[PDB]
Amino acid sequence: MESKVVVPAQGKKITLQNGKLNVPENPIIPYIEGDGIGVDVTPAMLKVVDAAVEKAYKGERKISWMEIYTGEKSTQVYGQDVWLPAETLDLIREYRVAIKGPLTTPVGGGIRSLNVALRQELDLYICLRPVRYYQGTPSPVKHPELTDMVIFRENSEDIYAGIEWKADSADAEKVIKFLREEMGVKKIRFPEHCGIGIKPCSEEGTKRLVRAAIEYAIANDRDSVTLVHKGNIMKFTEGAFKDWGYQLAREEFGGELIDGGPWLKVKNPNTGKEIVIKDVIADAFLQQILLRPAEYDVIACMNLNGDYISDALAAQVGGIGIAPGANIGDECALFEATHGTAPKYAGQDKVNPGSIILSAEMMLRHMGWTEAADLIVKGMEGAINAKTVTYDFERLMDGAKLLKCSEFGDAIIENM
Amino acid sequence: MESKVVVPAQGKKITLQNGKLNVPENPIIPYIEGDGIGVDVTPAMLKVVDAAVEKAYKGERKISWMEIYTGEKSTQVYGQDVWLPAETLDLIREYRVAIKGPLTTPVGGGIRSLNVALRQELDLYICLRPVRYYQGTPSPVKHPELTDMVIFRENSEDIYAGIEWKADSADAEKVIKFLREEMGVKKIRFPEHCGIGIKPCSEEGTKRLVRAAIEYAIANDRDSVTLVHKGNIMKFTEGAFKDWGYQLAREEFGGELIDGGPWLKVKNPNTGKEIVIKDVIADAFLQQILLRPAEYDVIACMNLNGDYISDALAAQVGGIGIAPGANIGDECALFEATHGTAPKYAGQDKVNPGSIILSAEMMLRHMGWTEAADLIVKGMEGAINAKTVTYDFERLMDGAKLLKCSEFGDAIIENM
Ligand SMILES: [Mg+2]
Ligand SMILES: [Mg+2]
Repeated sequence: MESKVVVPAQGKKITLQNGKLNVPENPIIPYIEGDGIGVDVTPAMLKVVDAAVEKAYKGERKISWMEIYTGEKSTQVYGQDVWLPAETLDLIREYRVAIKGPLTTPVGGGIRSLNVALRQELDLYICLRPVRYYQGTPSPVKHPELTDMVIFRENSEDIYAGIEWKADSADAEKVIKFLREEMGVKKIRFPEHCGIGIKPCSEEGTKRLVRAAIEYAIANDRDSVTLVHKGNIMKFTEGAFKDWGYQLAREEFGGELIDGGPWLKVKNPNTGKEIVIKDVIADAFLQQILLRPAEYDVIACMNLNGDYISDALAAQVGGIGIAPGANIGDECALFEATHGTAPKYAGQDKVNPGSIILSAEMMLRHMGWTEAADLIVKGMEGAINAKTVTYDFERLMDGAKLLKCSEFGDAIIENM
Repeated sequence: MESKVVVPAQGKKITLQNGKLNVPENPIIPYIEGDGIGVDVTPAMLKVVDAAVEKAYKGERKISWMEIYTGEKSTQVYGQDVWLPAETLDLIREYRVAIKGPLTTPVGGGIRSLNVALRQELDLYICLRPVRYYQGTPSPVKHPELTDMVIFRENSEDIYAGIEWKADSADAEKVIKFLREEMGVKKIRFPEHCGIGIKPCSEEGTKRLVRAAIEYAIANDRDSVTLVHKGNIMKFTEGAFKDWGYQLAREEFGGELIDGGPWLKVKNPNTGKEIVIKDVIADAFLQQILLRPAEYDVIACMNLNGDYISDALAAQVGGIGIAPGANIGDECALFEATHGTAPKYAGQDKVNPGSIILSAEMMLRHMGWTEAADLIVKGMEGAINAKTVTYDFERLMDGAKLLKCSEFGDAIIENM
């Protein structure tokens, strides 16, 4: 079968030279519509982004959107069982920057998360999830405005590697035999009818993630980088991550001991600000983000903890449905709606397009088109403050004007 | 060296017959003082518990406390490097019910968590952490009163098994070689300078935990049991836990499909109430406890997720320092202060003894001395409502009378 992707007539491919993006005034940007409500949120995103771009650069710049496939629609386009075409992986890497709506993975076919598949296949080792409060957002906590963090979640290793064997399977038995007999393992409480999973954490995987986190704090003049881990129980994976992260701060960024330790100060080479590098045990951290959110800023953590932390933080600022996210690697980046596919509402034009729209904001910023990105943030802030919102917000507040998904995209534009 | 434990002259040992505790009117109860602030909170607990017992049973019953050791004090008593004497394990199992202050594990000697050691050595497979709101407690959320859950955290397996090898170690290389060469593993992103951890989840470990959770919901007429897991990524450990938990509900408790699934209804054989058995993915759950706390009740989950969930829930109800906890097995039980040792305040009589006191409440209830247990809850409720509290609470409120740790124990008694 031939590619069903149509490369835009007008439009030029973004290139990368010396680790820096070279973006034309007419970049071709691949986008995956997304399953379920992607059908509602993606069009709203396309419209909002084009407006921000038009408004910021007076027509001098324009994105040439190119639809690519993954998920249910992909099976619809490329046929039964083509959930993630090789061409989509090729195209994202080729065009450098892309965006996607939500995706779901089918059950019953032994297929692993398509979202994780994209991340791992493309080596997008940074899952970047910034979490801030938008004034006017109905929140479950008393002071959501104190929350302004940026999560750098390691995206290529940890238990997400997908290395595991089913209880009673011959492989699981093989692995357990090896562990008990050759490794001398005596700690498996119940070796029978036992599932086994492997959790890897490497020096290189950890340092490239933390390096990106510290560079981000420097580039954005943030106040601190917190290494979140459960190293007191998992000494060689989680504790190693913490150790390697502080070691990198010291080796590459001149981090030096604060008082008697364990924290370090890294001087911002551009503002002279001293960035604090510290660490918090993961369970305690889930308490600290609620109790002393003002003390945290950039967070660097492993894959699973980051999955939990980003979800917990989004919920607390009332942002469960408008949380932006990006998956960034050294050769390309994939921005994404971070919520689910909500099939019950799909096609109804009712869900909140705020998440994919703020992911588009991150995308534009990544492309260096910061004026367009600032217009989207400004639009999002005014629409929400205007209390002209979608049902998920409206139902939690008084005096709100209920808007459809499409209408909220307009409201964002009306507020740029 | 001879035991330094002194068995109480008066006092009788609790026995177990047919899985049911036989508690004398003069039970001997072992207690570990605890490191750091254990020095402050344990005496307050001893006094409060004796008062509740005296008041409820008019002198007919009385606990004969027996001090046993673990932690820093143990090295002080039994000598260098005796952090957890074998006799403490023997005594807890022998006397069936015990309580402990906080403990910390030394770093630099390759010693694993002493708290986890106790749990695993004694096969206390249930970590029971109930979380409710006490009116008057300063909380970070708007509606903490909506939170009333009971966490059944699996305590014997998961990554807590302590099976791992250090990056670059010969064993780690040995394990990785085996994985790639004999198991055909290709998913380790960076096989060099790579730490490896093993995560086991068995049918028997999962079912005994979930069985206890469902029996608790029945015995206490709770509304539902939620299986929390990240089975969409960890199919054979976390997904297996979810599958085995629903299977047990069906096989042993007559659970039957609700609507089209996946939830089940289990009829309370004593109240005829239908208990809902459902499940939520772990990251989403950390959002749900904040956003729709009223929809959750008894929670059954694996070791690590339970560590996170219990911490997150305690923080949200303003209970970070008064959260009770118990470690229960088939032959004995160990109740515990659930906070840290806070050495900076140790010996100052200033920290909140509420956690170990509410763990003592759970202890008394476990012994079937529910009247005494109800007196402690009543005392805790009146002291907190009276705004006569320790600094950790007082500093967060207006119009509070600041009390020392010892004085707050009195306030609890004054309110029984
Ligand atoms: Mg997630
Ligand atoms: Mg914990």
